[PDB]
Amino acid sequence: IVQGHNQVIHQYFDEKNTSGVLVIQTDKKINLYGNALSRANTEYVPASTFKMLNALIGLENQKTDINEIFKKDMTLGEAMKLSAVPVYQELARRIGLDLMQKEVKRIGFGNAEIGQQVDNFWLVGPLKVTPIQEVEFVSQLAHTQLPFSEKVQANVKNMLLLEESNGYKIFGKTGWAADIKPQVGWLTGWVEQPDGKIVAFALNMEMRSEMPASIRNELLMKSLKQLNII
Ligand SMILES: *C(=O)[C@@H]([C@@H]1NC(C(=O)O)=C(S[C@H]2CN[C@@H](C(=O)N(C)C)C2)[C@@H]1C)[C@@H](C)O
Repeated sequence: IVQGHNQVIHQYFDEKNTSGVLVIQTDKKINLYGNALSRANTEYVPASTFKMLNALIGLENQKTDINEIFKKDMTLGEAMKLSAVPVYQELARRIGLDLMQKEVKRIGFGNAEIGQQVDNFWLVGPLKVTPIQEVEFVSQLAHTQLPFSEKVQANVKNMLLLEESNGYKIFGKTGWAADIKPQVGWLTGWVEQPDGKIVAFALNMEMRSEMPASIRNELLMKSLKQLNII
């Protein structure tokens, strides 16, 4: 885990007047970029990035399936990108506290502590995770190396497609914990390059209420281009 060639990307974060880190994981190597590199090994609430693990747990334990319509009426996959209806809260209650805690410990996600409220522990605590831990988790998902069904991992990966450009596929999940102080913003995912190679990323930055949600994607894309990952 090493600071990368950071001269330019550091300035990208500086221009937004906030602190952020970008963690990049290729085969074996992790590199750190941004203007607040200590964030990479700092624990934060995962916020909506936990939807990835919620979905894996719910699908693996047959508490839902990819075709179920949650009463706008929505599937699990549509709810991955949009939060108009509380699908993942409902799924967490179906899973229940016992099974959720067992699965979170089996995966070893972050500090693996979910407390006693099964439907909000990922937003206000006590569950916390570092950006390095998030990039390792999503790298395992991208490579079908998590200890879940191969089909479940493929189904969750398919829910996470963000953009496709000139043969590159960008997968990922945003999160924003706006009700804690300081606010935390996430964009965690991976690039599938045209030849099949995977480069995983975790962007983590301090948010403020006036920022557009798209600031995370903007910083990510500019940085990935500067690093020649896309
Ligand atoms: C997950 O972190 C939350 C979910 N994700 C998300 C995002 O990453 O952009 C938004 S939070 C952010 C968007 N606008 C602000 C807002 O208050 N709402 C439109 C609700 C905050 C979205 C709510 C959530 C499921 O925890």
